[PDB]
Amino acid sequence: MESLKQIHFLYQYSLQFFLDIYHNVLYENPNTDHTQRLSIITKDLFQVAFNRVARGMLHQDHITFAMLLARIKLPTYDAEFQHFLRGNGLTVEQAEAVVRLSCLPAFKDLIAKVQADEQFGIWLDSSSPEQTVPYLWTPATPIGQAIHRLLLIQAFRPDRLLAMAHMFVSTNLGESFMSIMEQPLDLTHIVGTEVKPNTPVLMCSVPGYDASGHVEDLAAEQNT
Amino acid sequence: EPPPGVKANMLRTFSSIPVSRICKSPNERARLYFLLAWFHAIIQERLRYAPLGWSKKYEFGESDLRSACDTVDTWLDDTAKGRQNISPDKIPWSALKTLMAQSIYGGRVDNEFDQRLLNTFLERLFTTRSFDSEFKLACKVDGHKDIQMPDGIRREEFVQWVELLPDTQTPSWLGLPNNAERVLLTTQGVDMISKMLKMQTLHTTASNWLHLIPQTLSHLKRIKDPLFRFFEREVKMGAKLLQDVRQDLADVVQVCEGKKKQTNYLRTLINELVKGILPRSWSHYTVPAGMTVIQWVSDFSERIKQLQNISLAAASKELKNIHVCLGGLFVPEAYITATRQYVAQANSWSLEELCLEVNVFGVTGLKLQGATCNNNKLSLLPLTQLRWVKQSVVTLPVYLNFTRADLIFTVDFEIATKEDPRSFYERGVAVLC
Amino acid sequence: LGISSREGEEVMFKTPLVEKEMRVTLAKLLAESVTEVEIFGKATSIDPNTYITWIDKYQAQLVVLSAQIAWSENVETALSSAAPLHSVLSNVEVTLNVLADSVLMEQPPLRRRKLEHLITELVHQRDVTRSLIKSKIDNAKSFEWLSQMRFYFDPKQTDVLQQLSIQMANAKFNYGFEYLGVQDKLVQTPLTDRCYLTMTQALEARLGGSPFGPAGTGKTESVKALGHQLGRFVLVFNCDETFDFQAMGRIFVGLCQVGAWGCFDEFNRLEERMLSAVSQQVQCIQEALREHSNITCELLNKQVKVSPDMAIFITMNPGYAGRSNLPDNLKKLFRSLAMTKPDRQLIAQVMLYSQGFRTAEVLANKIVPFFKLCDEQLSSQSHYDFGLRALKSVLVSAGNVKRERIQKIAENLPEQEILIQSVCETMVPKLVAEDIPLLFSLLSDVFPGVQYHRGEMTALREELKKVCQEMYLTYGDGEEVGGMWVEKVLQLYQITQINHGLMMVGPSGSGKSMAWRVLLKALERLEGVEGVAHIIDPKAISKDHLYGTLDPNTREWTDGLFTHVLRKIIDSVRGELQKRQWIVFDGDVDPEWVENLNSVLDDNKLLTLPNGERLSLPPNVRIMFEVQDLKYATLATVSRCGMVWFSEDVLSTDMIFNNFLARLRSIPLDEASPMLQIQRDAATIMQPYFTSNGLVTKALEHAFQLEHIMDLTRLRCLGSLFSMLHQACRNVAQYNANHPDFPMQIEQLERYIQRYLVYAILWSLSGDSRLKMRAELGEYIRRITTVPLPTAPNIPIIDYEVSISGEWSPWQAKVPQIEVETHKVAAPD
Ligand SMILES: Nc1ncnc2c1ncn2[C@@H]1O[C@H](COP(=O)(O)OP(=O)(O)OP(=O)(O)O)[C@@H](O)[C@H]1O
Ligand SMILES: Nc1ncnc2c1ncn2[C@@H]1O[C@H](COP(=O)(O)OP(=O)(O)O)[C@@H](O)[C@H]1O
Repeated sequence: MESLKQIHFLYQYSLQFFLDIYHNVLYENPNTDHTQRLSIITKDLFQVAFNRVARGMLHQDHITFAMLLARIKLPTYDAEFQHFLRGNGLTVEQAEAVVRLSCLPAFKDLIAKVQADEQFGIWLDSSSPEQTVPYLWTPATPIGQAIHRLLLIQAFRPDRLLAMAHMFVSTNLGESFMSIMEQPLDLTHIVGTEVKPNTPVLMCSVPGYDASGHVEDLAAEQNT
Repeated sequence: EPPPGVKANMLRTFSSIPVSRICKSPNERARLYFLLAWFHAIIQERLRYAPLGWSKKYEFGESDLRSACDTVDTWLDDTAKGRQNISPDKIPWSALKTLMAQSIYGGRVDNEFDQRLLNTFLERLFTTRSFDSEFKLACKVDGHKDIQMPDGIRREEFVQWVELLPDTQTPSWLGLPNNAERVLLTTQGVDMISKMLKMQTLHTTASNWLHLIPQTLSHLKRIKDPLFRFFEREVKMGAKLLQDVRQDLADVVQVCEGKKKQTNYLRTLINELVKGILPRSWSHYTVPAGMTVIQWVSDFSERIKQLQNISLAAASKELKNIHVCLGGLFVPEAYITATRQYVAQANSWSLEELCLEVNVFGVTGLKLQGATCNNNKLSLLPLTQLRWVKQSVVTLPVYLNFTRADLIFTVDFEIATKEDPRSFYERGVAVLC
Repeated sequence: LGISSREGEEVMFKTPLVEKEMRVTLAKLLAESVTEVEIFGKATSIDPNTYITWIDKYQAQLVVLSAQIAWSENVETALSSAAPLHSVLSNVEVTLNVLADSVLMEQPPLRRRKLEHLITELVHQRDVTRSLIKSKIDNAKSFEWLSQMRFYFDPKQTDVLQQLSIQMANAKFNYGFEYLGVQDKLVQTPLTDRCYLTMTQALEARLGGSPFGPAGTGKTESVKALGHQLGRFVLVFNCDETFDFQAMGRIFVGLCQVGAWGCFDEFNRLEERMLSAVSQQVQCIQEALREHSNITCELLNKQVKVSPDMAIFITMNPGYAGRSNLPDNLKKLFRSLAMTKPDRQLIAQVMLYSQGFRTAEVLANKIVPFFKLCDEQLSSQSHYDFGLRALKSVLVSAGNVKRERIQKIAENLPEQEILIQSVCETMVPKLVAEDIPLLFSLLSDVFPGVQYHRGEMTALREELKKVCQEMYLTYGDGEEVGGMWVEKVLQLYQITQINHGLMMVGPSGSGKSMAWRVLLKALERLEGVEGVAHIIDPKAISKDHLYGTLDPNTREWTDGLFTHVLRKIIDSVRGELQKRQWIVFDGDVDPEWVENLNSVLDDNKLLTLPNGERLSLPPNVRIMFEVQDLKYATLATVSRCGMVWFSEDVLSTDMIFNNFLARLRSIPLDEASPMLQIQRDAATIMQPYFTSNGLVTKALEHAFQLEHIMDLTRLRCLGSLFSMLHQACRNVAQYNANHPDFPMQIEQLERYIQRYLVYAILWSLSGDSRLKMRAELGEYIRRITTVPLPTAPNIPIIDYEVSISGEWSPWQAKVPQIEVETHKVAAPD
């Protein structure tokens, strides 16, 4: 979370941020067995950390940092996972992306599979390829599968990559892990919860949108 | 920020609207608010897919929707003050449509094509047919699906209808033909990758780029006709800019070769060249913003070949027959008016009384973005003939660039029968040079 | 007792405080005027023997308002009951026809303005009625009629302020009845209607209206025109950095106290600080008056009563270089509107019919595409404007040329030639030479035939001859050596009659200063009126020095340069108003000071102060800018004023040579005397060189083929040559003084001056260059010159001095090989 500053000038976070996050996720955990408590808090730390971080972040990276939380829900698949960061019939761009993806053993057979799977050729023209991905690649878990699907969509249909990444975040942390953002920020609740006195409330707005109009309504809401 | 997708802004709009206001009767009001909200969402996403969604990136902020709500409230309150129901036909559809197209969401609209496309959408949405249970808000996707307008009469049903929208949204909800993402996300995904990958000599540099430029740009050779004067002026500008830029580049090369000459202007020019940015001193003809020096040199080579051919043909008057490249010239509007004057003189009509017809003066290089045909029946350009004559069609723009920033040449094409002309404005069609 | 109207349309009170008096008088007069104009409303055919009397009995604003009220009542009654609509159309058409026939004949003063006003008003009414008829409306309260500016009058209304009401789309205003004056009426185009619609919306919403777009499309004019259409007095403020947060607060306090309309020209240079503070203030007052609609407001930490009639208006020109962005919390407080292309064809049609041209429709339909074609065609120079301002100026020129031709002679006057004569008056001057072959040819293809030849004020020509001979300048008449320059001088004389505001533009060494000097002196001789000038350099002093500054702690505005010159002018203690008074700016362009003049180079010629003090330009005053080029000027700067392009060929080489010879012959170095005698002799020696090709022009043109350490300009090096030839004459004077009994004769002076002049050209031209370039100019001079030159086969010509005996001498005679003191081997000096 402190390494986020490399991407933006607004991505400055303190240790008090994390102290408050853990204090609330502990004292205000939604639950009384010890193992139950630990599993619930293991999920709830991820959830509350994501919510608090991304409510003060621009949308284009709301997925980004989120997926890095899924980087630390991994048994482990780092050797093939770190490829799509290393490297960055079919079209030239798709051809080179696929040949680069072929470096890993798991997709080493793609050179044959794409030649055999005509339904893959049809899927290349699918409107929502992420929702239905063929598996052209010895057990396999849901999370390892989803990592393979991210790598496949990167190789073939990067236009929908950001969509498929959401599913990867669902494969590890939950489909409802991200659903808390598609709604108006309940400023009353978040202000009463996270904002103690001496904490200045910063409302930063992309140009063309004013934030002040919200808070005045809140001032009308609370009769303050 | 404005949210992503239609559903998010719709839910935010319902959240912002106090329930005490929207709930008040007549019930019709509630539906109209939803309609307004839906429309706003389309606008709020079309901006994200410029220039196809909007040629000019206008802002449509909170105050626009607030004035929209005030306008709708005033119209409906004064229409049937005191009643408990308004018939679908009795809503002042035209009045609200006009106040929408001209002031609120058209006040910031300046280019008449955008003002045309706002009126198109307003005609599509704000009608009596909206109160029909079979009314379709838009086409869902290419696969024979349509967003059916909710038949409820309460926000307690409209809000739920908005929640149950599909996850796999595409621009087709907005009328765009689902292609902005093919670039936009195609960039963002790569950017996303780079972001996590970021989370976990001047003289030699100039010389490498400047060594082969002299082998790229060739060298140019230099009565009262309306055509022969303009092309003489244009090739004069071409030769001037060619000699200036080529001399500057050769002098930079000599600086890199080691023959001193490191003057102030040459120092600045080297500093700009090594970064690959276009020197602002050379911006003598409009180009896309942020264009690189390599793109500039390629365009300059093509323009030099064009003007060399123009000079060789004109020297041989014959400028009605010699081909041209609209947009490949430096001031194409001057060329268009030169053709106007040539037709006016050649057969002795007055200029004010002329108008243009086009079909497939011989001009090449254009390309129709957002439509295609082969019989002047546009459906949702190797050679073009233009003529001027005295005194189921679509009025299209023609822009010099590929960013739709400069309206230069208006055209009126003929569409095929089965296409709604309205769809040609929702699809954001135009012609690029 | 009455009101002393500026134009002459006086007003007399019904009961001969002041604001109530004028409001009551205007209201009762309006009631009488509408009670009279209903006759023409119902009349089948209008006789001018009553129509002109009714027009003369009342004022311009009053007669327009009465006509508007009667037409609105007639249309509404016709819709309530296509027969009656066609009847109303016939009535208004008959009124328009009789008015358009009346304007053909000359009229007394203060009447033709009213006739033009009513022509505009009636064509607007006819357009609305015809549009309503074509899209047939049966319902009285349909939107397509409700959305136009409707007028209603109820005599039952006891108090005399509220009888008239204006109604618009979901809006109801009350006409101010404040005295507005004549000014002029703007043609009602679609975009003006859009402005009225949104502005009315914002006013009913207690907000402000923000027109924006390219400069010079009627933003401030639309605002002020609508203010007149509501009877509200409009105040235009020249916004700029000088306006601190307290100044604008005082302005708002005054606006709220008086309830006027606050027109602002450019909210793009107040800086973010005084922009955000103003945002706070406007939000405060807006909310206060919103509470009033459903009061006191805290302006500058003071509770002040505020009237409901006040309003804020924010003109802007986003997109230009010298402009700043805005906060969003301010932008949400103003209803914005983009204007980019006012419909010019209808404007020209209505204006030409207002003047009464026979074929006004055809003239408009030709002149507007002429503007578009010329703008699309001609070269992309940095000061070419063909927007709405040029169209208005050429139309007013056409009107004045019509009046001049009528006074020269009447009903069969050709009018295409009038348009051609106006275009050549106002559009040809700005053109570059390369743009003359196109433009005239374009006029051939928009106005076939109707060939035109310019007149001439030969009295001015002879006066210019006299002064030009006085000032040792060369004179011509159109095609001689002095032809082009004097022709441009007459062009400037023509332009100053129209554009109260003007720019002489061209590269250095063109004769702009001389041009306006000779014109001022010649006009002074011709009309016998003191031509007084005030020259100001803009950048040589601070902008604050240029305009002045307000102390932050009291009311003491220390005047700047321009403001003090103005204050002296309009004070006119010395009868300055009875003199042709010009303020000439000479320097370069910077918006930071140029766009502070944007309210005094425009139709409403008037600038404002942070204190609120207002200064208008009297009619005699002209503002003139002498400028090299326009690399850093917005479109507003170019559009505000007329142009004169002084190309580099306005002064031929022989022109300056002859001026040098004349100055040499006439005036002495110390003021045939001795100095004068030697001057005339030397001028005689060099006369075959200071003319035509000769040697001096050849060398001067050769000098631009060689490399220089700085930019070679002709006039710099030629002034150098002139000064050092003056020193040659001084040298001869000293020689004669050295022999009081053996003065120099012709046989010596000829050799001396010839060799001196050759050396002078060779050095002064290549005065700043490397050794090889000086040697190259020496070789050129050897090739061209006729004077004998040193015979050394390898010594550069620059390595010889000219002896007072007139003989070349190597410089090695003047370089003694000395041995300095060992005490001072390398000491200073
Ligand atoms: N028509 C003319 N005949 C003779 N000499 C002239 C004429 N016009 C200008 N000159 C001389 O040319 C020289 C430069 O002209 P002038 O003094 O008018 O400069 P200017 O217009 O202010 O120049 P700049 O454009 O460089 O600011 C002066 O010596 C002036 O006397
Ligand atoms: N409808 C019209 N008909 C004729 N002339 C007009 C019309 N509207 C504006 N003009 C002219 O356009 C000019 C520009 O007005 P203005 O809005 O004050 O420019 P800006 O505010 O950009 O400085 C004025 O000089 C006016 O005479």
